[PDB]
Amino acid sequence: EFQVLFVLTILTLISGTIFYSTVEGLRPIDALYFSVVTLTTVGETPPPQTDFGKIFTILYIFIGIGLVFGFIHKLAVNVQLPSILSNLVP
Amino acid sequence: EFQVLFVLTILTLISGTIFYSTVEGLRPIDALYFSVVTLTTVGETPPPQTDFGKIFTILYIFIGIGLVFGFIHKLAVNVQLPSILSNLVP
Amino acid sequence: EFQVLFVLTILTLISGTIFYSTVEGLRPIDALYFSVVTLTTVGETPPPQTDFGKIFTILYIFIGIGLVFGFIHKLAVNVQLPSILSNLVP
Amino acid sequence: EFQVLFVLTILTLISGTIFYSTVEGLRPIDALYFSVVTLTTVGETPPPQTDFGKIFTILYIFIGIGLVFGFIHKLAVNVQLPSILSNLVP
Ligand SMILES: [K+]
Ligand SMILES: [K+]
Ligand SMILES: [K+]
Ligand SMILES: [K+]
Ligand SMILES: [K+]
Repeated sequence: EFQVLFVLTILTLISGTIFYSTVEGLRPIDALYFSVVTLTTVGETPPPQTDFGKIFTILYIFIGIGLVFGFIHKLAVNVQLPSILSNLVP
Repeated sequence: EFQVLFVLTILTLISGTIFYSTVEGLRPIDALYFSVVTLTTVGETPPPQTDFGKIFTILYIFIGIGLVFGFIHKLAVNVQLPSILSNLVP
Repeated sequence: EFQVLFVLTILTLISGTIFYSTVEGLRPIDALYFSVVTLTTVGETPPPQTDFGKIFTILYIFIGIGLVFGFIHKLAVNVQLPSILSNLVP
Repeated sequence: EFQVLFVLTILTLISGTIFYSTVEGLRPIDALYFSVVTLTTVGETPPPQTDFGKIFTILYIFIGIGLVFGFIHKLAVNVQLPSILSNLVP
């Protein structure tokens, strides 16, 4: 489960990184950052400057948000929770 | 279900696109982008400049957020999930 | 239920409107807009300029987000849903 | 439960405050504000300027969001709810 969600999220982020670095001309790290803050809905970034960037962002959000949060929801419940939960056992 | 949510979301976005392009004077693509990042709570955009824009955005958020996420929640569970889930069957 | 959540949300927004208009010197409409985009996590606005603004925003977010989304969750399920749901009956 | 979530959230915020004040050179209050708006996904702030800031923010979001919202979810259901709920008893 966690393994699959991790892969799907990585591929989704790779796609966004490639898109934004090419169309918006961002350095890879910036393109990945943009992709990440977009899909987690944090949004700490100014918007894309090109229409392609805007259209892709619209579609990228609708298709990638469900996945990203599904992953986050498992990362904290099936992994981070026990780590400290089972650790809460005297 | 997915069909209905898709329609309600499209109409909600069309309304926002028409509103922002008229009142804020944005090109259609920008008005749609603004509507989308607003309702998905991504918020990668500077705020509206007019009071009408601000008031509408306030109301648009409260009335459209529940719908948009209801749609996203079905798009990833009733459509995108199986696509890869059933595909996870040897 | 919806009645109570509506009141609690209105009071929460009134408080934020009064705070931001006084401490950040924003016109009432702007202070309300800021309060709304903050609590719905949309965040389409530059940050407060004063330390009081920042500290209050930190606390305002933790105390008001649960309430605001509880309201939104009822506004779309107990009110907006049937309106179109029962209307989906031939 | 609430006690544990409160601690984990405080430590998560302390870490972010120390990181951003050191790497991005922000005053402590600004570093805490940035950490808070990032993890609650409010995002009312311009992005970090350094690559370290961006990389850390990416990881900080994935590891801290689940926790922060788990805390918020308990703060409004196990604490703020009754306060007004039990108070709704004639
Ligand atoms: K958000
Ligand atoms: K959210
Ligand atoms: K934002
Ligand atoms: K923003
Ligand atoms: K946001």
